[PDB]
Amino acid sequence: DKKSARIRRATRARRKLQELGATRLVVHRTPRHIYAQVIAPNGSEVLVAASTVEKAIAEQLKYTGNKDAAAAVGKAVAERALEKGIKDVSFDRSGFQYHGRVQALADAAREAGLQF
Amino acid sequence: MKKDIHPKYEEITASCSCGNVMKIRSTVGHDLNLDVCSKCHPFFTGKQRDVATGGRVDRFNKRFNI
Amino acid sequence: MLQPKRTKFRKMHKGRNRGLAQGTDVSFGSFGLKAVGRGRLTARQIEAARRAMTRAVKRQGKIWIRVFPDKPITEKPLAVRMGKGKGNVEYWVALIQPGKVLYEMDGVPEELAREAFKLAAAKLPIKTTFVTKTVM
Amino acid sequence: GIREKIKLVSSAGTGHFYTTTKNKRTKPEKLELKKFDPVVRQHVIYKEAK
Amino acid sequence: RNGRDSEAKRLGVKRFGGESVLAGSIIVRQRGTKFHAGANVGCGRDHTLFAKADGKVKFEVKGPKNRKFISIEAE
Amino acid sequence: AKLHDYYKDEVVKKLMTEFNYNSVMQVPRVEKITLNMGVGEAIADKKLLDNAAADLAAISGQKPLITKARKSVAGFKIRQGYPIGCKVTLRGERMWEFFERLITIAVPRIRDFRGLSAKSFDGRGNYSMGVREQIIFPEIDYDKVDRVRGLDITITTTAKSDEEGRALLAAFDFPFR
RNA sequence: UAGUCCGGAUUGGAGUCUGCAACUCGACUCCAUGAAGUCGGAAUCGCUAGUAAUCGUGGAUCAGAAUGCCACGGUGAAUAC
RNA sequence: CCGACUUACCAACCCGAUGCAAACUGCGAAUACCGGAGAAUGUUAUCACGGGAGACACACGGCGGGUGCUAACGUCCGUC
RNA sequence: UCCUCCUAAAGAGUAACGGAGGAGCACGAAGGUUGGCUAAUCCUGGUCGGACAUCAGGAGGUUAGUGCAAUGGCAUAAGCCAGCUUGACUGCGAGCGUGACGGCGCGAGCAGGUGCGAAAGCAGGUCAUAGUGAUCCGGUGGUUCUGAAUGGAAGGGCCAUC
RNA sequence: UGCCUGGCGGCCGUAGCGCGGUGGUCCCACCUGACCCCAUGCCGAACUCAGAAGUGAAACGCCGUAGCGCCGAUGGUAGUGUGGGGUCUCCCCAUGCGAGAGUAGGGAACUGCCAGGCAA
RNA sequence: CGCGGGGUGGAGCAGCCUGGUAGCUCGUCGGGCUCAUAACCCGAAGGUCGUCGGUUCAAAUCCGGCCCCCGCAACCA
Ligand SMILES: [Mg+2]
Ligand SMILES: [Mg+2]
Ligand SMILES: [Mg+2]
Ligand SMILES: [Mg+2]
Ligand SMILES: [Mg+2]
Ligand SMILES: [Mg+2]
Ligand SMILES: [Mg+2]
Ligand SMILES: [Mg+2]
Ligand SMILES: [Mg+2]
Ligand SMILES: [Mg+2]
Ligand SMILES: [Mg+2]
Ligand SMILES: [Mg+2]
Ligand SMILES: [Mg+2]
Ligand SMILES: [Mg+2]
Ligand SMILES: [Mg+2]
Ligand SMILES: [Mg+2]
Ligand SMILES: [Mg+2]
Ligand SMILES: [Mg+2]
Ligand SMILES: [Mg+2]
Ligand SMILES: [Mg+2]
Ligand SMILES: [Mg+2]
Ligand SMILES: [Mg+2]
Ligand SMILES: [Mg+2]
Ligand SMILES: [Mg+2]
Ligand SMILES: [Mg+2]
Ligand SMILES: [Mg+2]
Ligand SMILES: [Mg+2]
Ligand SMILES: [Mg+2]
Ligand SMILES: [Mg+2]
Ligand SMILES: [Zn+2]
Repeated sequence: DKKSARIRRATRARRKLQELGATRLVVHRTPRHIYAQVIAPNGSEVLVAASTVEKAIAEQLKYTGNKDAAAAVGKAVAERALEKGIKDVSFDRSGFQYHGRVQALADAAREAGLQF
Repeated sequence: MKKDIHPKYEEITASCSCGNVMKIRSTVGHDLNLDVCSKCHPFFTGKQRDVATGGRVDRFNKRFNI
Repeated sequence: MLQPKRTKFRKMHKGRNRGLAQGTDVSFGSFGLKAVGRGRLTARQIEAARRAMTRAVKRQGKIWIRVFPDKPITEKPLAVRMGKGKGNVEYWVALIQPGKVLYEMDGVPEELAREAFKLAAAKLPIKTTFVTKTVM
Repeated sequence: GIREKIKLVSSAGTGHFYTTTKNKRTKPEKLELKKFDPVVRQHVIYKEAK
Repeated sequence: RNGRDSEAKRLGVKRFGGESVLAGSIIVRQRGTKFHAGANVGCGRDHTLFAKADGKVKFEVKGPKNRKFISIEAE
Repeated sequence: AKLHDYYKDEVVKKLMTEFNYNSVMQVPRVEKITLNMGVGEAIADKKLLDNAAADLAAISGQKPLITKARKSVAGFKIRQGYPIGCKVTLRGERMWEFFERLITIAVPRIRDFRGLSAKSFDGRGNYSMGVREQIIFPEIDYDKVDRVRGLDITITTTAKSDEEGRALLAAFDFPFR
């Protein structure tokens, strides 16, 4: 399956990340609505979560399924995570090839101040 | 597709001897001259001559003549 | 003689014969020859106790052999000193524990089967008994 | 067996060398490994020697 | 024909559950990966699980395949 | 893609009335088309496979993938990882151009053509025919080849049975003796 | 200069003649098919002149049925120290 | 050639039923061993360093086994 | 002599001319990292093509594979393919395992410098366990450390190495 | 506050398959197209980008059904530490421990942080 | 019981060490030569590699069991 094949590709970087005890930025991509959220090292709860499904972000976009929309997410997460004080995080691709929207989300987060 | 590894794929003019000009993309070259298209191939009459051909009594009655 | 077609290993340990058997109930037939005494039956004895069992109840009836040797027993040649390795496998025994149904019979009268299992018991070393298939 | 042992000589000024093996009868090219030369202390392109 | 054997490698679990270890101390000297690297426990090239921190050993049975793990609670 | 529009408009509704699908997407559609030319005889002549990879470039409009031997079998004298065959998986818009060129001018030109076979299904919905001559296609100029090297075309659909996959390919007129 | 417009076997179909009768088992014809075979291993035969070679014809036998046999003429050699 | 039916027979794989295994395990003791805490008890019975050694032919009984013939006051190990 | 399983009695170890099998290497890539992928065998269909070449789908499910014998292990793959590469690196190394000892093995982390990756990170060989011999003697390159009156040198020492 | 959906987990077969029904306002998946980012040791399948007419067939989620998988007592039995006994190649007795299989039955999960849609 | 070698067309022997392809001489079969045979010349066929299993892509070969044959050994009182 297309969905399950993606989960095994994520497992490599998920399991390695919790032994290190890092706060990972889990980014979920979809043909529409690129998601994103920061999860604590405990692996249970999120601390900061921002995506295009929020009306606060979608209403300032042309379409919530592309690069400039993905650039809008990364800035939003990196500016509200710098509100809770979460500075040094890790970037978890969630099995997605770091090239398009998953790349644009990091580029928007790297410039904001989100250290990774 | 990967550029510069596949052959030239350009539209050509194909026309059988039944007025059926059909334009299609290929890798032949400039044009094409067809023999029999799908709308002129004798398949609609193909089954007719091999199935209904037998019989020996009818053959023999052209010999008895009465 | 009942012998295993190509087992994994040629020779194997002696091993103790402690415990009680599992194949205790008469399953296929209706009458059985349960083994009371502990011991070991060679492939010669099982085969011999069958001929003189498949003679008393003629060509009729069906006899089940609930035992199979599958245990090689070594035997050193005469005039050979101890040591120098394991001997040569000569015969195959079947470790028989108390309560192991040796044979089962079906398709015959009970009194006939009572007398057929008397002929086979005299060909086996272990003390046996005559049991009947019980309703659960 | 066939895998003889040679000496990777540093192309730097010093005569430091990493010794190792190489199958001569199957591989006709020489080794050009970039290894750490503890005298110059950078990373020099070593070359095969005997 | 026979008469050959190896030298016993002294494998097995050195430190057991609840036993206080030190950093670098070998918890399990194993062949394959019977036990896995849990928390604060590394894995060498010999598949030898060592303790990367002071504390106590804690065997667990996590994972979707019930495979054994070895963690370390700082004690 | 001339007959691709033929599918999107006529073929779909033509099947909707025959099996009363409760979805427009439930209609069968041909997924891809594979052109296998498993030469095999390349153990003797290395340039034999090289020539075979050229004819797939003519029959189809793209480069073939020279496949390697999955397992070494001495009955045929081949080894693990030895180039034995060449395939072409064409889809997208370039399959319909081939799908058209196949059943419009190539199939009719088959030597001793009486008809195809209606039993050549794998009980799932895939059709797999085989051509004997490669000269039935326009590209092979007959004076540039030296082999009767033919191939076999596999047509993969999105059907769920051969009973239904036959209905999809029926709309394309397929001779079918 | 190719297994080819070479070669003509084999086979299918349709026909004719003689004859009570053409399946076993005839000859010829038309269309189709069109293989072996690219000068032949050891070995061996005929012949000195109008012979050899090559071409075609006729007759006997015979209802029909020869590349056989008998006979005729056309072209026409080489070599014999 | 295709290729159908049939058979005094043997039988692959699955399914139900039945046993076996030191070099089989979808299960799994009792003990033994490692670590922590606690009381009682024991002339510290404990560990380390130093002086001196002897000893490195073992035997029998129980239990757990290899070998032998589940033979040997047999032979070789574990443990008492 | 070394490696794997059993013997071995659920820590380790444990004998016999007890039972079963292998090694005296291979690789510059079969190593490192990054990205991606995941089987064997049958069933159905298909040009030459056949019990078994290549192709498509299903079933099945790791019965596959793992440079090599066996056992433990593996999809988070350690199995398979591809891009860039040399960490198959120098000086160390708390702390442990294993042995009478010689010796063998594991190792986070520290500094120099390097590779891959966007980054987190990972790399001082290879899924692990065999592929190997002490000392002496002597050879080879480097390093003023010494160099028997003094300045050099021979010869020793130290490092690498045969 | 409740039904829904997506993400990251806890726990990891009482938690997984089989069969049937069912969901599209959101979401999800499928899907449309490909100058360009990138891409296939052939191929927009996958990976990627730009979007979004249509669909809920496929996929996934959810509810029922136990046809299987699975979980599983009490009791008994097997075994066994220690001390005794015997017809001592094997058992028995006293005390402590107590399986595996099988049976009654349980059973098609339970739950937390966040972010939306929704009736309020 | 032990050590070492062998088993290959109808006969006698190569090939096995260092796996994918089996050859020599005689005999047999067919033709020729001769009045006929032998000899001589030309052409061709003929092998489950003892047997069963395993290793492997592939076994005559590499490994193991069994059957047959050959040589050596079967000793000190
Ligand atoms: Mg030994
Ligand atoms: Mg061992
Ligand atoms: Mg003609
Ligand atoms: Mg010819
Ligand atoms: Mg004369
Ligand atoms: Mg069960
Ligand atoms: Mg023990
Ligand atoms: Mg204690
Ligand atoms: Mg205490
Ligand atoms: Mg001694
Ligand atoms: Mg001694
Ligand atoms: Mg004893
Ligand atoms: Mg004794
Ligand atoms: Mg002793
Ligand atoms: Mg030693
Ligand atoms: Mg042990
Ligand atoms: Mg490797
Ligand atoms: Mg990976
Ligand atoms: Mg077929
Ligand atoms: Mg096939
Ligand atoms: Mg690797
Ligand atoms: Mg290895
Ligand atoms: Mg010496
Ligand atoms: Mg001086
Ligand atoms: Mg659905
Ligand atoms: Mg109980
Ligand atoms: Mg006894
Ligand atoms: Mg139970
Ligand atoms: Mg003669
Ligand atoms: Zn036409």
